[PDB]
Amino acid sequence: GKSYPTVSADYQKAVEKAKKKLRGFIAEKRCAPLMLRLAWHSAGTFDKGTKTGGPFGTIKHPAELAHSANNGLDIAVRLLEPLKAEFPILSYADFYQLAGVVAVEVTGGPEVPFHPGREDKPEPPPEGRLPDATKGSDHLRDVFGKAMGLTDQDIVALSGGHTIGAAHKERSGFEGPWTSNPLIFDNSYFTELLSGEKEGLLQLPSDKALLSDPVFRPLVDKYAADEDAFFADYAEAHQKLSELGFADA
Ligand code: HEM
Ligand SMILES: [K+]
Repeated sequence: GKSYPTVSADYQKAVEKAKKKLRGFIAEKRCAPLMLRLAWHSAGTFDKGTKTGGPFGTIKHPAELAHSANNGLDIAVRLLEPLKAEFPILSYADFYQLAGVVAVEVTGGPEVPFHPGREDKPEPPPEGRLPDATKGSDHLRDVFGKAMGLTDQDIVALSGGHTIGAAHKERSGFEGPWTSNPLIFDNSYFTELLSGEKEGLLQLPSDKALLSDPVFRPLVDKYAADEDAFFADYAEAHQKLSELGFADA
């Protein structure tokens, strides 16, 4: 149910140019996972009943960066500031969601469709909307479904973003990568989740909760068996996530 706003031809030119520059910058800096987390934490605060939070540029504000769920994201913000300054016409909201999309692409992931026009909003959402890694399926549904309005399929597919990157004991407290190849976007997150724990690889309780839920589990299996199906449903879910509250909810 989206109606995307009209942006000027100069705005579109800058999107295109910024997308190319983000590719090169993110690849060189090795920060795709962090950029994906930044985009996801920007968007994931959306509350459908109040139309508050969501991907509207507010993650740049010191007050939002201070949320405990956002430890380490000040690094991402600082890393993007010089590049953003080359594209003064773009909203931060658009810029961060573009950086998220590019992060997925440059690590070998699906091409997530991108539409411009998010406006930067003045007020961050209240803290505490982002998911708790120590919790389980009910919690995931409260956050992704009751607040964000995404589906059970979306929950599982988006969890697969853990296919890139790592936790850090100085940020969340958890430590290490989910996969043996943490700068490669693939279905390995689901193959590891299924195989049991392997030395040196991380599983949050929230990841584990996918295995014992009756709706999540068949999706895990599908994605572990079929990376193409993972990529389709991942791209669908990331697009929806990046558009929460934008161009209609
Ligand atoms: C499902 C609930 C989720 C929970 C509870 C969760 C929790 C976490 C935690 C605790 C970390 C570690 C942060 C650190 O210590 O550095 C992390 C990292 C990450 N998360 Fe999530 N996450 C979830 C969903 C997602 C989603 C939906 C995405 C993207 C689609 C995502 C992408 C990432 C990425 C890319 C990293 C790694 C960042 C890096 O390498 O620096 N997560 N997540
Ligand atoms: K991987």
